[PDB]
Amino acid sequence: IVGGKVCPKGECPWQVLLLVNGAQLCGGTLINTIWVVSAAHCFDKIKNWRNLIAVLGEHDLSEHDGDEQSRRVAQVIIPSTYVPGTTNHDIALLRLHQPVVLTDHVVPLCLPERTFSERTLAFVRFSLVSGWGQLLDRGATALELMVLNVPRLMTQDCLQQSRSPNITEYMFCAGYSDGSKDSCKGDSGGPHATHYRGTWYLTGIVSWGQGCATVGHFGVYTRVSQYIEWLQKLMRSEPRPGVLLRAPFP
Amino acid sequence: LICVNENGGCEQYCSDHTGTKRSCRCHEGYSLLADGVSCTPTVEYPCGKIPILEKRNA
Ligand SMILES: Nc1ccc2[nH]c(-c3cnn(-c4cccc(CNC(=O)Nc5ccccc5)c4)c3O)cc2n1
Ligand SMILES: [Ca+2]
Ligand SMILES: [Cl-]
Ligand SMILES: [Cl-]
Ligand SMILES: [Cl-]
Repeated sequence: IVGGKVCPKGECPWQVLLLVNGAQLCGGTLINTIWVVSAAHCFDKIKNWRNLIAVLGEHDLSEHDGDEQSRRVAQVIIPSTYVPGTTNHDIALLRLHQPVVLTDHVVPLCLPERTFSERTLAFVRFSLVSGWGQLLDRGATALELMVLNVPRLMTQDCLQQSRSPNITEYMFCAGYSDGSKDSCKGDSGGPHATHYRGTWYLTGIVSWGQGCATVGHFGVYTRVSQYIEWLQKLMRSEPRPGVLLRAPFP
Repeated sequence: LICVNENGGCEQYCSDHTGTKRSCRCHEGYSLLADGVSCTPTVEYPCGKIPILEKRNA
């Protein structure tokens, strides 16, 4: 996250840190005790699926304070339509091996109904994006969880205001064009969270692009609303052997 | 009332019905109040709420 602030400990309790071989991989979003939403591309190059770890209740990477909860990732589900090394359909659903325990420091973000998301949430201007990503384009990653308020743009407006990435119906634009504020490398898979009438919902997933906080360009996020039904169906399904699962979309 | 407008007055989720009918609903871990629009938590840790903040104002 570029141009944000530290998320005060416990104020981003749905934030997930994904590790591979103990190294920072990506972000994620807790939506239930055993389910995490991330970005497909995070898993493009995964060699050994058995060493994937999800951490909840994380804040400061430099210390252990006992609020942290680590779980092995049992399943990574990606849509059939996703092509590695690209941006369209950049979403993944992760099943934890064992549920996390809900605490003051570990809480799921609400996955909204599609209608609600499309009719209401989509019109909430500002939403929060978070992670332990790079603090700067070509910079070092954060030790403390960072958060950033970003405004959403209608795709038409985005395209107009921009000056490349093709914006599909499975994406949306959010942020700033002045190169001051963006999500960044290391943040991918993290939440774009939207407040409505006292409650927070998952509306986006930090995808990727070339660089961060590039003048004349906005952040592009996976439009979660397109995936609600897909996610819901999967969550009702029994686990399958083998970590990686490609599931038809729609 | 219609869901597309003002969220049908619903705090959370909204369903249109046959007639001038509307039903509000709530996410798991919430229950609908008798006002037919509001959602209140039924569990300790409902989704999309920040405990340290909820407490901060409790
Ligand atoms: N403004 C922003 C905002 C968020 C951003 N995130 C990134 C970024 C860069 N690399 N990864 C990454 C993370 C974790 C695993 C991986 C492996 N995946 C493949 O290597 N796929 C691949 C497949 C085929 C060909 C090339 C690559 C890649 C990123 O998240 C840039 C960026 N910019
Ligand atoms: Ca820690
Ligand atoms: Cl585990
Ligand atoms: Cl099944
Ligand atoms: Cl496997």
